[PDB]
Amino acid sequence: KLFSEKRVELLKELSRKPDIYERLASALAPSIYEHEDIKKGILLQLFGGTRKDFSHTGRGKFRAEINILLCGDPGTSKSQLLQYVYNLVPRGQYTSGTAYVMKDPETRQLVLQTGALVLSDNGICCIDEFDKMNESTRSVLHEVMEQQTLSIAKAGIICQLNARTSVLAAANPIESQWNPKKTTIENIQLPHTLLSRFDLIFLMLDPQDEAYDRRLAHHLVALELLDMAVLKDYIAYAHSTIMPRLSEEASQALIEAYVDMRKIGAYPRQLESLIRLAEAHAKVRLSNKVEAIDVEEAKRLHREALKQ
Amino acid sequence: LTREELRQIAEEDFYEKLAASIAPEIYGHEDVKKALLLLLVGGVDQSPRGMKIRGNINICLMGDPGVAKSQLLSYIDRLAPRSQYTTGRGSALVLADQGVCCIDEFDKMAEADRTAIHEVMEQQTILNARCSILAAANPAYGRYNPRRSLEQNIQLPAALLSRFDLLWLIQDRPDRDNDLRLAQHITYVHQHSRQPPSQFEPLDMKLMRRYIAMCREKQPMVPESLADYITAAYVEMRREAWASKDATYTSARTLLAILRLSTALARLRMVDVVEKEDVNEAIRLMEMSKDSLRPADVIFATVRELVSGGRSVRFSEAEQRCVSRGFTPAQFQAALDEYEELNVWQVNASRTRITFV
Repeated sequence: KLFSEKRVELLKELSRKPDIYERLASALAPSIYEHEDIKKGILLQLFGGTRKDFSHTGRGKFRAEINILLCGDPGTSKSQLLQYVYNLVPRGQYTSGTAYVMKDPETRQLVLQTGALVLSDNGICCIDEFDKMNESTRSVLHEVMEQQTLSIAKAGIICQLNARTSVLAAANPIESQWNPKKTTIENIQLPHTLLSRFDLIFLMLDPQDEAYDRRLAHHLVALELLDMAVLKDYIAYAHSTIMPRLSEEASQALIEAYVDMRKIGAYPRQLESLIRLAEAHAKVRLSNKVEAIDVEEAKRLHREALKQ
Repeated sequence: LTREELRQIAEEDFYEKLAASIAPEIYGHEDVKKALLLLLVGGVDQSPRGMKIRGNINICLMGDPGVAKSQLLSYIDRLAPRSQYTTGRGSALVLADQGVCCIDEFDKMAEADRTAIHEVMEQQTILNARCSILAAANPAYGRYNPRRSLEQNIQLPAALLSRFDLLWLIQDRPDRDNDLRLAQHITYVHQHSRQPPSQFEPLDMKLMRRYIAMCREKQPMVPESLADYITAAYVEMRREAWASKDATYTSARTLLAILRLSTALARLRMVDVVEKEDVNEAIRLMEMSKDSLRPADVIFATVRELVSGGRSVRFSEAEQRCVSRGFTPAQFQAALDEYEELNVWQVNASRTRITFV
């Protein structure tokens, strides 16, 4: 509709390149250095999953959109990355650490105003300083994270709202320094529910390695265009046109991955997140079927995040 | 300016005269005067590869009450072309666009306004807020306690202090001779209606304003030759700040600040290319700011170089290598005997091989 035949042909030619994914990783945030896995995760979130209606099953609409949590020291690439995502993504929202009731002056009737979360429906919402937020708001966040809906019962007003948004959150450890400990709560002090709801958690640690400081300083003092402009329309085309579906081989691979993962501890929600990541990678390759490569890459990324 | 007035500015030691010309009524604190002069000049603004960098210099001066911070702020408010002088409670950022916002009693303000100050510091925007922030602060207890940490004594977040490119501590340390000199200077200022007679009479306010306006007009370009030296110096400073736990977090902001200082110095000296002297002066200023908070041995080394996996060394090779280094054979023999006394090695009676014990 919005693309001519030559644009589709160019997109197919680019997709036929096996390196495009990594190249697209190089395309995202050129000013940010040595965060390739983070760029890969951001791209996968941009692709997201596929929407499925389970009305015949009697089950609620399962979440099909990816959320990523970032934690580290302030002054790092958090704010710049959040601004980059907000600027690049249409309908993006930027917030710092909901619906409300307004009196109509004409009919004296209480009408509803939609907060930024509702306004960013089908878009991406990014939040800075997650740790420093009030507990009431974080209690509200559980429903939008899980069911993608939001119910209000206040002053006789009872309503339900759709909140199809992706949360990209940045947080600061409580010590303001990575104290050598074991669990992420020991450094960040977050409840298990919120952590379990996140699909991907990444930690930004400034290593005490001299060569890394050399590279950072050189990148700063020395501080592509063909990619992001095409990529916006490419992502729109992928969202509108293709949807992957699961296969038997990927079924067996995911079952084995789950049974192996639980030995480390594991919840079915991480299995759902792995399915979503496989769908995202299949969309990345513009493949209508989910194969072994998607599952293997998703498991690799998850295990890399867990190891770090 | 009239170019003759620029020459009247360009005598010998003109940098020192310009530094002293700012608030000469307050004795000492030449480093703070240089910092304020560089704030008046300011760095360069660039927008490379889609990101905007700041050239504005924001300085935080903290000290015990009575160190003449308010008078310095009033003087810099008077001298700056666009200047907005404000207090903690009494508030301005937009009004001082392309100017200097001098704010005092920073430590005596609620955190809600402080939160909005961070965006202004980081992006110079609110609307645009492209202004140089000059903040004044006092210790929580009225006296600076070196035992307590800097953040506790300032009761401000570490990020806010990091966003300030320069921090200057002034302590009222009691010294008898310094106290007498300060007292006599105050007496002379009070009686004679004037500053005490220094080596050179300070320049007029209008002349300094015009000079700053002209120096702001130039945009020096950083040569690529000094980049390696700048990286080495930044590495040394960051290593030092990592070894010391009480030092401020030397992130990218420190490198940006020193680059801004070098560009401001280049603008001050009216040169389109930044030289190594500007970099050295910036390093000196940053270091001062952070401080406010025998032939026998040579011949032994020469023959040690020939111990690459061998216990015995030929006499002729060692002699030739020592002579090639600029030592006469007599000194070689003397060093050999002196290190032979120390039971280090034994020389063959034929003087052909030496066995290292």
